Order: sequence, then structure tokens, then C-alpha cells
Amino acid sequence: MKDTDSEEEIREAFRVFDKDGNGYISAAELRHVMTNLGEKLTDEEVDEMIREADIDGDGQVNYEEFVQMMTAK
Repeated sequence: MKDTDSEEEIREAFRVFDKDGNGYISAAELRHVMTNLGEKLTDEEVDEMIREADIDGDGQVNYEEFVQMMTAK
């Protein structure tokens, strides 16, 4: 309780995008919550927004990969 950012702050923000509670956030999970405010990411925009969120698997995001896209960016 002093000088800290709560490592949990991201533990939840992660599921905020991972609604399938499977462990990895799919592209639809990123375009579904990213538009919860109005933004409408298109397909060529989601796959590209994912390529930077994940490290280099196939095109999915995870908790350790979502952490970098959560705080920074």
C-alpha cells in the first residue's frame, strides 16, 4: 500500500479483452472490446494491431503479451 501500480491492474485489463476466458485473446476479442466505446477496427486493422501486441506466434495475444500492450501503447 505505497508507491506501486498493482500488478493486478493488468491481470484484469487482460480478461477485459479476453472474453472467451481461454487464455489468449482472439482478433474478434480485440475488435469487440476496442469498439465498446465506438472505435470500429476493421480486419486489416485488427490483425495489424495484434501483430504488435503479441510477440511472434500466429496472430493471438496472451497475458504476458497483453501486458506490453496494456501499460505502454
